[PDB]
Amino acid sequence: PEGLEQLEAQTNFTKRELQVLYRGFKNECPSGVVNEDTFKQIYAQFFPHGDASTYAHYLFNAFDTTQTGSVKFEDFVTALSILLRGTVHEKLRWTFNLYDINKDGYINKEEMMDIVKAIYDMMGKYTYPVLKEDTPRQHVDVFFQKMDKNKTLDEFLESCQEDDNIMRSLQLFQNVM
Amino acid sequence: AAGVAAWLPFARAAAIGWMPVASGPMPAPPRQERDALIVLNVSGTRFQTWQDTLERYPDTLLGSSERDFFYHPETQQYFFDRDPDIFRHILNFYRTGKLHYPRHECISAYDEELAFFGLIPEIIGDCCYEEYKDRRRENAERLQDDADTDTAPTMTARQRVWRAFENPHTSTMALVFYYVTGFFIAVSVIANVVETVPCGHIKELPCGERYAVAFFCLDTACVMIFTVEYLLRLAAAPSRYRFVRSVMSIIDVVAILPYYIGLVMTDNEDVSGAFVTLRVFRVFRIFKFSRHSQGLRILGYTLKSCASELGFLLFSLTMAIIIFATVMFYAEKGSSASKFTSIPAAFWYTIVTMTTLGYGDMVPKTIAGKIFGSICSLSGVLVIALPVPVIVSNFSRIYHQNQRADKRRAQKKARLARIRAAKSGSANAYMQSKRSSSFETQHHHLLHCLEKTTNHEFVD
Amino acid sequence: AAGVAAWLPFARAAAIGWMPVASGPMPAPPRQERDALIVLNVSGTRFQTWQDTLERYPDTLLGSSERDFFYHPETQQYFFDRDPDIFRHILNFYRTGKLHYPRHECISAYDEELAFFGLIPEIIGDCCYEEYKDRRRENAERLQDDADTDTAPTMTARQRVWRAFENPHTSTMALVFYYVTGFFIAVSVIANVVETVPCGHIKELPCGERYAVAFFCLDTACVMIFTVEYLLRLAAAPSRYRFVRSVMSIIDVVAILPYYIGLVMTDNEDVSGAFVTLRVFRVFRIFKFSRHSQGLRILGYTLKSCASELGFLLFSLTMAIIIFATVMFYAEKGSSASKFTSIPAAFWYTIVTMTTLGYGDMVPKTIAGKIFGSICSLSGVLVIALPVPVIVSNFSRIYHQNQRADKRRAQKKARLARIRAAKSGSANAYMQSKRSSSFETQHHHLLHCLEKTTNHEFVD
Amino acid sequence: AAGVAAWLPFARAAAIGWMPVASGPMPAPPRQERDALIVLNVSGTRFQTWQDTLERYP
Repeated sequence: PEGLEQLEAQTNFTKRELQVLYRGFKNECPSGVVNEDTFKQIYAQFFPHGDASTYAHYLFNAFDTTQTGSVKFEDFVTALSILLRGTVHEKLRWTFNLYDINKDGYINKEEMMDIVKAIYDMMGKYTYPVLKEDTPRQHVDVFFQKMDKNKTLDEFLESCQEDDNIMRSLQLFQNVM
Repeated sequence: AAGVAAWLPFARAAAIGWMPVASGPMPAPPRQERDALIVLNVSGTRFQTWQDTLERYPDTLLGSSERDFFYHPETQQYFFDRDPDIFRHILNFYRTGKLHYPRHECISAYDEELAFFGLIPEIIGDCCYEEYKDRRRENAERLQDDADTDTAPTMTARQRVWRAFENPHTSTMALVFYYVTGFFIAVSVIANVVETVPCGHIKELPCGERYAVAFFCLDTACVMIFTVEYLLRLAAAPSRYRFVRSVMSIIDVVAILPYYIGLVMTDNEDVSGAFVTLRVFRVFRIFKFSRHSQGLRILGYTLKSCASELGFLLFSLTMAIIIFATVMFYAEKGSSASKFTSIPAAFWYTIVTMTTLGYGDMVPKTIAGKIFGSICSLSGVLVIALPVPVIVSNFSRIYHQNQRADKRRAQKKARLARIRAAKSGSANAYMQSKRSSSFETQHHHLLHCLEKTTNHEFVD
Repeated sequence: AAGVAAWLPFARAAAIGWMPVASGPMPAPPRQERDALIVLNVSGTRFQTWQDTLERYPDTLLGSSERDFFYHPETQQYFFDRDPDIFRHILNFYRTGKLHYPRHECISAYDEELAFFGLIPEIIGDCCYEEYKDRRRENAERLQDDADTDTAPTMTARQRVWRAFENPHTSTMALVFYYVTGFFIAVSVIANVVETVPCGHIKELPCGERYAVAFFCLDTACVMIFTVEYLLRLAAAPSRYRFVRSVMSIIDVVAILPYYIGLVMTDNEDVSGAFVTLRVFRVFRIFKFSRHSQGLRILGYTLKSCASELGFLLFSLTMAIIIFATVMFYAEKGSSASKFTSIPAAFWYTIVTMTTLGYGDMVPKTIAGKIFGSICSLSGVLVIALPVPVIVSNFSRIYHQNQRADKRRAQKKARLARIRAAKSGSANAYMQSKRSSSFETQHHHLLHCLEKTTNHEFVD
Repeated sequence: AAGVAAWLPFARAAAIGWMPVASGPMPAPPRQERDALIVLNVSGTRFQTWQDTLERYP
């Protein structure tokens, strides 16, 4: 919490960029910390078709390391830097822990059952295929078909690097902000 | 402390007196480094204070390393995007140490600047803190009234029949039930009034000896209706025990008890000792009109709110009654034909005179008694006139705030409609872009990514 | 004077008329030296006035050599660190001569700027001086209520038993004494009421001839308790003489006297002349409830405050009573069976009608009398209705300010807790530095010097 | 919406979680152009705000 401590010192934001984020961050939460209830207010504004509260709850837990209860600007930026301008390795572990709801690191088709459901839930019911009750399960079933060999952290890391299509989509936002 | 920091040379000068009576260990003075005023441009209006002024409170935004986020380097000034006429009171804190509340500024914006700059409402000066809390209370009550959760079938009929019981103005069955309950209460009380009055001989027989065969049927029908509606209310109350503990259920139980109590009493033997008591208790179905009329609820709320004032009313009334009854008894005792036989006998005269009622059957007949009777009348006026305005004022305030929260709910529904309209407009704006601003281009890319991560597309 | 200084050429022009009728002594004109506007930057907001405007009042901060302390040389401007929107009214003084009070600014900050710049509250203009004092009174009352010294054993038991007597809500013995005194007062007054009423023959004998053997014992026990508690109060009053002169001690002695007075009279001979008077005085133990209940104290305070209005009430009441009694007597004198034998006999009817009481035993029976009786009733309503609201308004204001002072004391204890917390935090901060800011480094050196001049060390 | 516009990098950071469970079609990021505060002199009293602050309510 200095401005120079979170400078280009394993944080991928410049001095001017850190100033811009803090001005916008403190605008919504003047206290310097944003909580889960406010965390869902901004996220739901970007996606008005449905509700993003279900996905923001899982997103907040990934941001809120150590389950403190509120995420501070010091560790709010380092999550953005890893996700936006971070390396390949740092992005995958962050996303792996986003799906890994529990403490130990393991995905059992049920922890991320709500993760994929949240992505489909945050669209409302207005889509052309009119969605379905079992369409999130089909997405999960095909998702496991490409990394789940027998029944982990190592499997997730090597599977994404194997196919370049997801690789060129992870780095989508590093060029523009 | 750090607040008195310009007096450090004074404190260091005072320390010179210790040296003659000390044992100098070379206390190693810190040997500090060595003060131009800095600019705090809060959205156009530049504010200039010395840096040492801000540093004397190193736990807020202005005195900290936190303001390095708001430093604008090429202009050599700190640019904040906050209110220019509320940051004025922020700087006045760093000079004196006490915050001042502006009487002309909204308290929801004043608290926003205090939270932004790190100040707290606990350090505002005592000169204006009584007003700050009073204006904070009104804002707090505005939040509570707006967030009372008045919204009103995924589960059984209990909830959807309780919403009808709680709100009889909605639906079509709730209104019918409300009207039929009101009609039954009215016909029951009117039937009691009629059966009390004589209707028509050996004697002037009332309407309860030759008649009152069908009156008993009407009374038992009304009691049965009250019991069944109470049971239906019970079958839809999530707080069944707490609902019973509520005042309305207590009133309902008191209203329905007398018929069953009388039937039980008359099953085995019969005496007139509890007959008149139960007949008196039968009229307690009047108080069941509290649900029907908001006026009764407001009156009950205003009596419960100022319960202490009613206690003082009773205490002072008893005090004056006892004093004046004693005075009149000992002043009008030796009269020829005097009805002031005792102090309890003078209680009737005292309470008649104090309320300025007057009957003329029991009056003083002595020069000493008349003066004290007039003084008693004036003192009764004085005593009764004290708590009357506060009861009426509280009743008026409660009624106004209850009819003010009515439009507060109306503005909430309109506000949610605007939010939904914006959500529909934002969704529709994306479709127009898909068919054919600065931030809108980037925001629509996020929705485009959401479409193509699930191979789905939003449509109209 | 110096206020009208721009009119000096006008005054010098007027002096030309003296020269024809004068005797020229060469009055030696001073031959002065010979005006650019100067900047007064009060924390960012620059204020520009001519130097001659400030110099016309050479006894304040702005017009003096005192502002040379606030001159900032490299910027060629005077920099003050004061309020920018309260200094606006400082400059308006140097132009016109009258200060203006802003209705939207705290008076504790307005007086701070006046004291800083040398102005005084005696020069503020008559246009806004009534409200300035009114807002000053509220601030002054806030200081007095906050500094009432409500804090509550290095000496004998007198002080520590008086603190229990004054405040019976604390400790455990004080509450017991309060409850037992209240119970004794209640049982005494109830016993008097019961012994007045008959209980049961030769005659309808009251409860004071066959009974009242144990009633005398109860009365003397209550009187003994009152006397001993008064003596205990006396044995703990630092203002013993002034405490006796207080209203509460007067009420206590008036309450306790009747028993001893009656015993003294009955020791030698016995007559009924003072028997009824002493029995009437015996009920004065009712007023001892003033200590127990705050309501009686508030009522006494509000009657004492508006004592002039009660005097006007009595004067107008007597005036109207005399006028209407005379009118009714001379208008209802020749009736066949008339109770209006005289104006003193008409006082009873007049005071009954004016208070809208009504008895019907003494009524007019003439066309002339009835009109004046109705006019008397209306005039009584008008006369009594005038001082009633002011008594109730003062009572409500006093009660609210007494509840207001309750939370005023609560915030004082909170501020002292924060002051002590800051003192503990400042002391703890030094220890953390010893185990392992700008001003904090120098301040901790002073404490280090204090350690080593007494060869002692602060520890946790 | 456009009111919360300074949180766009936060929303873009949140979108990274979709990529592992997505089927990347090259969603074609807009590739925007790239912020000095502007002056709003309302009759003598200059008011300074960033241009992005005003553009959030178009």
